[PDB]
Amino acid sequence: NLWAAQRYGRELRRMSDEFVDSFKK
Amino acid sequence: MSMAMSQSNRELVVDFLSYKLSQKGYSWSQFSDVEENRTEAPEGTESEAVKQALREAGDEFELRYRRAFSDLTSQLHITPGTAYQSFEQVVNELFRDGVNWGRIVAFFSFGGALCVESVDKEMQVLVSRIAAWMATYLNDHLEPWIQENGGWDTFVELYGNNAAAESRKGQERLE
Repeated sequence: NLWAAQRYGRELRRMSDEFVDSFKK
Repeated sequence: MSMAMSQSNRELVVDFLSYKLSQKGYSWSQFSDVEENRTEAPEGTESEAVKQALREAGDEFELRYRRAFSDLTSQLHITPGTAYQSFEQVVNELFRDGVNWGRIVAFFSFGGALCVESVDKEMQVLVSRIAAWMATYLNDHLEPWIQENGGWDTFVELYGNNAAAESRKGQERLE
């Protein structure tokens, strides 16, 4: 069983999308 | 030698990791061998600026939602030999479809908080093991894109103090 890792990364992914926006381009 | 680039990321991951232990008052020099500042340099201080760069941006993430940066060992099973299962997973959904300097910085801090969490439970074997995983991930996975994007050096320029600055200026709010 592994609740974190899987979801853990997913949640971190979202923040990532928003994390960048101005720096790029 | 392209893979050699890891030389900068290795200390990057070992440095960042230690930067995290500092907050929790953890002797990062009691797990690996963090001698001190100044770690090789045949040109100037690329890796140096590269380290700080990740530190700044990494702070923006943690400051955004420290929640994710909470007790991770309580959620999943973190033990010598099983930690691999987690990493492989987290790393999967983390860099599945997309990497960019953004996910990179967050990736470093990721293992950071995860490390202090393990060591806290009398489990340091995962510490160093994780540090290497974070770095090799580049030499093994996050590699063709690193260069294509413009090399680790490019990252420094893109997300440099100038970048993380603007974002913090238009996100932190301040008020």
